Amino acid sequence: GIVRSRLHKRKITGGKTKIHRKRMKAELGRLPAHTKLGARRVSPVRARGGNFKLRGLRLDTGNFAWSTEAIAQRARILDVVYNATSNELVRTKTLVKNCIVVVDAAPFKLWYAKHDELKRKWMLRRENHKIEKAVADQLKEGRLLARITSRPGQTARADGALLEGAELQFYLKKL
Amino acid sequence: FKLQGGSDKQGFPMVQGVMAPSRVSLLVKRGAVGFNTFRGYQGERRRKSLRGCILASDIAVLNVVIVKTGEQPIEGVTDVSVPRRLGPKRANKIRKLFNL
Amino acid sequence: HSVDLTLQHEKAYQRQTAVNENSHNPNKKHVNMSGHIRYSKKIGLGFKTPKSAINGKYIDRKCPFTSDVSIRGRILRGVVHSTKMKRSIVIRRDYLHFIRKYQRYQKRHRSLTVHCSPCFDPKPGDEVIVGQCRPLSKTIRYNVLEVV
Amino acid sequence: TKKHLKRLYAPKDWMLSKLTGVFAPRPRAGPHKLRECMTLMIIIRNRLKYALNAAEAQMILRQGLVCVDGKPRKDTKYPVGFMDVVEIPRTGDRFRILYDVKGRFALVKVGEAEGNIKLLKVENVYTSTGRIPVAMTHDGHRIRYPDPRTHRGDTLVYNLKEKKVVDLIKSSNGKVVMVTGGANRGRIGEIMSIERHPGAFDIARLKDAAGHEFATRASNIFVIGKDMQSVPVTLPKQQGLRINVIQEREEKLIAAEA
RNA sequence: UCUGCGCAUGGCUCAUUACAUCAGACGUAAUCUGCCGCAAAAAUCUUGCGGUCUCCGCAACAUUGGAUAACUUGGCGAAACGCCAAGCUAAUACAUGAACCAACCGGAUGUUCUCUGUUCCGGCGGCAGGGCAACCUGCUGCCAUGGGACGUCCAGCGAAUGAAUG
RNA sequence: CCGGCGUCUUUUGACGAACAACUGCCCUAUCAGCCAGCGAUGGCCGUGUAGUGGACUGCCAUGGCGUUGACGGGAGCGGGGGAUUAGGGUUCGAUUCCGGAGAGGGAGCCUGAGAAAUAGCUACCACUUCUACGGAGGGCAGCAGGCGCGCAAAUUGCCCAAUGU
Repeated sequence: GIVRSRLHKRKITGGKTKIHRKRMKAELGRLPAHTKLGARRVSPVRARGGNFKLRGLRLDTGNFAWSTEAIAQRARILDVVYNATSNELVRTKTLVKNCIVVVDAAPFKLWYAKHDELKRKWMLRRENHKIEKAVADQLKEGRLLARITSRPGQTARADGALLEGAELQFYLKKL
Repeated sequence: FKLQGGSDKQGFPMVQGVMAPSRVSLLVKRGAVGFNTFRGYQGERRRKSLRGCILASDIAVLNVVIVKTGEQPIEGVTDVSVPRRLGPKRANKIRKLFNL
Repeated sequence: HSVDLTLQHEKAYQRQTAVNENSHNPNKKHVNMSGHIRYSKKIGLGFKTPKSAINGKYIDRKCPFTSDVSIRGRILRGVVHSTKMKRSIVIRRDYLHFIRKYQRYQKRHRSLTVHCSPCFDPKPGDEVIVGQCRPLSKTIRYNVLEVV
Repeated sequence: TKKHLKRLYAPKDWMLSKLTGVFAPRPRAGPHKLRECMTLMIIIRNRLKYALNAAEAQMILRQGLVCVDGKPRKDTKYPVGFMDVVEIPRTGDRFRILYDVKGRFALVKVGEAEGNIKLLKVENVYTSTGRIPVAMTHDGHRIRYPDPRTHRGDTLVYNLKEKKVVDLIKSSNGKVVMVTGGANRGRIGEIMSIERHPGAFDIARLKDAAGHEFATRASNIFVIGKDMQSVPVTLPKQQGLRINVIQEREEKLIAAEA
């Protein structure tokens, strides 16, 4: 019996309310999902429409996206580094939305080759474009800093984005 | 022979999975072997009492099945054959039977 | 670009959800006089946005002027009582009441705890007009539209 | 979830008694609401009197002898709202239900042509997969929608055996209206000025033959035609005129002599 | 007896209970929703025949698959809306699975060939001499606005994340 | 060749559900300070849920309410309405309709579109039944009918014909 209500709480006036009712299934919490690094496990439950959702446990694999190149490609989450909710979550290698983590880098490096007849395209696309120097050093070395933007306790997948100038400098300076 | 289990002197059945020579208590779903399907409503389970896998002197009956067949006939079960109650009804089956 | 230190003070990074700040070579215009990219939102009900909000620096996910908070129902007035807290101001109202037996009037107050965007900075005793919203905090159910 | 309706929680417009059972039929979800409609068994029994009691009703209905909108309806209960057409072959009767003065449901009788004609308002207009435009009304969707696209609150003309859509009519000044809801319904009028109040209920101002003008809201308005010679459908003996309480009373007296 | 639907409604009672309940007036762009109304749906290499090398040739209206109750046989228990072993057989239960017929629209591409470069200054190089492959020299091919055909991979509804339109 | 049924998936209406609060309501000051260790008011990133939210975790601020009666206590299910009445009022509303809550006292849970369901399940406490003592059960504030209690309240009938599900 986990509940979500204001009934158990105090008033604004510092008083205390008295009940006349039990508790419902309308109000309902369930115990946190903690989603780590490791082979995919899933723990499906059912909601109040008859619609399943997928509590994720242990996700080592990801999907991550450039902004500005308008692509997404896979990668493998390697290590967790910074989390702003707690340092608890860091050390346990758990994954929450807006957590900062490390990725394989490979598929991005690959794709940026391509940015016969093809030989003209590799000029035209590479024209009117530069890549950040911030981004560069990382991408080369074979590891990147990326950010998961999915909630990976209620979809059982991690998805993310990738960090360019502004965001990136704000994170690096913590580390 | 092989073993399959049977009953206690109180008529409480034996369970494969439980290990003990003794009676215990467990929740039992509709489809399970201590609570019948048609008793209770859907989703229902009850607390029952039932006997472990290991045999002891407390057994009142036990059931088993011929596997390997020896010398002297066991009377009226290896000397009597009883046919199937009903034939197949399903199309494809009737063909697979006669091999036609 | 490089990052502020007066719009950043938090462990996590402060940004708008709506629009792409990572931007870059900017594809436009979406942006505000002219300046780095920013999201701003024209709410109706006959209210017209601040100049300030559009051109602002600030990062707020609770104002209707740069976030997806929608103002819908009841529309109220009142004055200001106390500027305390961070973005959360406190409204007083005053109004009368009538008892049929006596045939005379009577005075009463209520009070409310409302949200104030950092776009405004109204002082105690100023009038205000506010709007209905979905719960943004335990007490808070309204958000400022317009100051007087 | 509620499966039972009672006689004192049911509308006055059905004209059931306090006495004679404590229960009334609850019509299902359907083309129309619970707070305005007339359910099937209520029509048949209490009006047309081809059933004297409950058993009688279903002994008609369940054999598929009663058809609203060209589709036979087995069910005992099933609502039938404003601007539908009920056709029962066996008799040779046809009804087009409507409202009438004193706010109360009425029954017209129509011939061949208008047993296939109907009207539909527009509640909302929205877009679906493949960029296919859609409308929504009281009864049903139906798809795209030219006759020439336009806009909400307007009124169409719908044919039931197949779609032949004659044109449509819009909400604009000098047109004609019949009303629903609001304790002002069962009347007919023109359209003078429409006030628009943003975020809030929108108020209309109307008129009718030989003055005595009035007002209502704008979601109680249902268009009919451009003019009162331009109507697609037939109307009751009263033309949607209220006349004064004293006038009515007096007249009923004088004619009672027989 | 299996299957599908319903028993969360109706009945009965006021014990708790004052930003609590409730009435009048509003809101959900913060949400779910079986039965009912109306309306939609162009995804998927399946089956039979013949041979066999696993994979092919030849056809076209899919002759799909595996189980379990009632029943019978042994029964157990003092009782119990308590129960067990074995043998039988069904589906709108449960589990599979459908080519051509059958459309419109877009992406990414081949060291594919042919209209072609009208086209050089640079690029991509390809080679030898010095070659430390820094580069200098000499030699050499193609490209520097393009479009036609042929071939390959991807494309439906719904859901997640990131760009763009609104 | 033609027709009537049935079902999977998608979309949105009304049959519903859940959540939020602008205004209002008995008596008491021999109840004047009430709210943060154990969330009190707000802020930031998260978590959870059908979804919004101190609903909850971590971190950071010091606020919130009140003599225009807070907090505490006493009486009480709320409303439509009833009785009395020139008028102003006083008083009652358990009880036919509408809303809420409950099913010996507490808690936890399954199934399902919807329940914290009790003529569903699990455990404890109080009470209680049958037994071959090895065990297995019960819940009338549903209709009749008892027992106790109190100044005080009906048949252990007939029927689905009517009115509904």
